[PDB]
Amino acid sequence: AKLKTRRGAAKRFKATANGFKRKQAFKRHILTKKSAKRIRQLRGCVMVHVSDVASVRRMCPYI
Amino acid sequence: TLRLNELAPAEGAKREHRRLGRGIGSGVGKTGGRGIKGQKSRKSGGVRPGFEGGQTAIYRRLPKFGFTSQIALKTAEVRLSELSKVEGDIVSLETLKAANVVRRDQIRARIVLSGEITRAFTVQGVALTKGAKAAIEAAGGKVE
Amino acid sequence: ARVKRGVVAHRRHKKILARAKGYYGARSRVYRVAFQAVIKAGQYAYRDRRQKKRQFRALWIARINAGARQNGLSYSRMIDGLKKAQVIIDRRVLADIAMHDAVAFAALAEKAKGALA
Amino acid sequence: MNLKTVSGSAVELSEVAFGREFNEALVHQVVTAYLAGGRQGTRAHKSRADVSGGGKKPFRQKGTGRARAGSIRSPIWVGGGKTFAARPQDWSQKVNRKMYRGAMQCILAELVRQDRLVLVEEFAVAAPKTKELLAKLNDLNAARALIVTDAVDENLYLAARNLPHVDVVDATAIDPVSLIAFDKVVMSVAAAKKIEVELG
RNA sequence: CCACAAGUCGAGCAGGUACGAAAGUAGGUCUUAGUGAUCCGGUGGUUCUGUAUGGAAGGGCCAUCGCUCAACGGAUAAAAG
RNA sequence: CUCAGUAGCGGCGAGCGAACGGGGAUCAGCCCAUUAAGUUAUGUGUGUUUUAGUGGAACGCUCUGGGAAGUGCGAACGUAGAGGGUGAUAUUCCCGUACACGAAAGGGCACACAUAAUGAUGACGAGUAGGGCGAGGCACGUGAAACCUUGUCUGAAUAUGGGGGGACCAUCCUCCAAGGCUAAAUACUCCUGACUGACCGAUAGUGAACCAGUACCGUGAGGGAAAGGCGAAAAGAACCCCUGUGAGGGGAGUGAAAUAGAUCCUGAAACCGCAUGCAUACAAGCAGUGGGAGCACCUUCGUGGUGUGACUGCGUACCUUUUGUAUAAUGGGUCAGCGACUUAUAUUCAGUAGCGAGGUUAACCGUAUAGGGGAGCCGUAGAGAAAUCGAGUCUUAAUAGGGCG
Repeated sequence: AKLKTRRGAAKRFKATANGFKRKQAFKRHILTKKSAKRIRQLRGCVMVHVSDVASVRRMCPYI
Repeated sequence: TLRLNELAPAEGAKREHRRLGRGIGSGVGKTGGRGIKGQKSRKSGGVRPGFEGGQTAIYRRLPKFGFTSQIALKTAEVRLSELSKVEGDIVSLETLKAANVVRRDQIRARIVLSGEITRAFTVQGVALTKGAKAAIEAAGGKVE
Repeated sequence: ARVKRGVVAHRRHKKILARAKGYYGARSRVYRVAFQAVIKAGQYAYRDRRQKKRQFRALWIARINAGARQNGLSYSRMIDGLKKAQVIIDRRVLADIAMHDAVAFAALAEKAKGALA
Repeated sequence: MNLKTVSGSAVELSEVAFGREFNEALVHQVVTAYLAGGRQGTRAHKSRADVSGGGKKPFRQKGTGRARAGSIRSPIWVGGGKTFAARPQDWSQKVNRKMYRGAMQCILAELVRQDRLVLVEEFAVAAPKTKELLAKLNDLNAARALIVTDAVDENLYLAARNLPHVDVVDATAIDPVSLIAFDKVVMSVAAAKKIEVELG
């Protein structure tokens, strides 16, 4: 049959020109104690690590 | 030459398939490359992809973000060079669809400066970038 | 495309048994026991092809020693004397001469002791 | 190119259809594809679940001293099911249209080079009698050969039906295996022109 | 510094400040412990989206709130002999 | 067949999974009591097809052979050289094959027409639509849940009207529920006729090639085997001898062949006899291996060949599992036969071939591996959650700085 996508991963990963982008953790609820530098630097998107690129490729074949 | 018993494939076209468990000399005898014992040695022994031994998975320890846009599915992007496939001087959504550069179910199209054009065109109801418009004018076309 | 194994399997077993002939009991009659016997025979042959050179060198040295002590020298002293005299005849030829010709071996011993002194 | 017909006249043919270089790998792939498409692929075997009986456990798991068994139709046992039972198969391969046409062009060019293709101004039979066709083919020195015509006359078809090593075909029905199998190809000028227009 | 997820130090630029006559100092406290991922839901903004159209509902984005999930990389929301 | 594993659903886990739009196959509408299309049964006529069948061409000599269809030399038929048989391999020996021809009687199908019934207790749709409560179905788990069915309690308006367009309001668009009938494209094979197979060939293939769902087991439901082969033709051994008028043999005879003699083609291995040559009853162990005297036979007598092996150095089987096995750790009484990485689909990388900024069709039509079919897919542009812009784009008050290109 056709390969099926892992929708949970598809909702966390998007494709770039040469790789995959992702959001960062530790920014949801507990924030008062965290410093301003951490608050600002954890914002935005980052790139998926090469070691973990293979699993993302397996879980998201068509993206 | 030109006989049924004188026809051969190209070098490197065909490779013998690998057969496991057919003697010591083959090099894949007995265990057949699976190793010794364990889950992976058993039949259907692979674990599910994305399973890391119990630790929270990569796709589950990261946050969800974004939402899907409906109009983006029907929006179409067209390279400048593809206008050569168009038959005639009038470039429109219908003409692009006829030339098969835009799928039938799309509702609007955009033209971007990607290639080169050596013809004169008149664009009707299609969005143009600054560079694409400049290229069309240079080639001798018009808009609207 | 069904394939029968009988002819090829029989040929292989027959060849092994033929190589096994001359052994005792089940070793020359039963394929399972016979196959083990052939392999061990090959391994022994591989080891003995090396052991043979040592055994024959020891035999030559013993015969040379007997001849030398008949002529009044020890084997080591005769070998040293011959080396000093620059004689390059090997131990196999020296042993053959010692066994088959006493006069020539006596002449060789004379030369060796002359070189020694 | 100018090709001489048997009588002596000259016929002009396209270089593309009859002048292409010989590509052995391409021709081999196309011919193998045709041979594979020739298969029927009808058969089957019974697996351990298709053999009669075998529902129950033969004997208890422990205490008997035998080897543990679950069913008498296990593939290890005599009379059991086949480990990997076959099912009917389709052996057709997809051959690219351009590769097919290129292979036909190569075959025609190589036949022309080897001089096994003879062009005739016309080729027809008055009556559906085998002996007349045999005499004609002997006169042409093409006793064992494949005849290619623009259209197949019923009389010629009947006359050639019973001749071994001789078959007759229309220009639109040539196939690469038949082009190679026969010793010679006797082709009329009209069939040559039609095949040239088809460019393969 | 680190298998990953994470963690740590930081010259320097723009804006608005406080203290100095001024050069200038200040992006929490001499430093190394005082902690909790993801899902779900609440609150303040939002030039984003809004299933025919205009709105609205709902969704997204920025900030932030609810776990002794202490078996502290946290099987299920809920489990003894 | 695509759209698409997309949009969505989901202890947002594991998993489940659409529609719109496009391309094909087929193509058809007709009625509610002045009663339609269509269907069914009976009877008549015009075409067509079946249930037995008939004719059907053309080879001689020579050699091997038990036997000719096989060798060598030449000849004939072919709208026929498909297939089977005949003492070994046959287009011309037989049955047949292409072709032509054939039905007293009965049966099937297509159409036309004459009657029966049927459609049809049905004349514009009220316990109806809608709502509260509990459930079920829709890709969708009550979730912002739109839409369909209802167990229970209720309950309208009725063309100046009503349903839907995914909570809901207004506008706009579209349609007319609470009454019905209707062929083709679609699904399958207990059976019938023909044809086919890079399907099996007696441990295979149906459990069953043979008197098999039998023998046999069980109270019963039920379970369930093994077992093919003389020879071309029985020409299947008249008669004699031993023996119990037995069995079993020996001679004679048949046959191309009788260790082809009737559990009868070939007749392997394990296992068990007889005969010949060498060794062997003072010497301790995985039985061999490297050396090596003597003996018997054959000898081109040789520095040879075939059997045997007194005496001697070295030397504790195989597999599995283990840090490590002669291990007193596991498995194997022996032989013959069978016995375990496959197949379909999707995807990724490599090799190879075609074409090339382009490449390629799917279903489907098609006396069909051809030809047609461009819907669709991949590539040719990224950034951003998104609007949007675009060789740039996001962040920001910032043309600064920075991320991805």
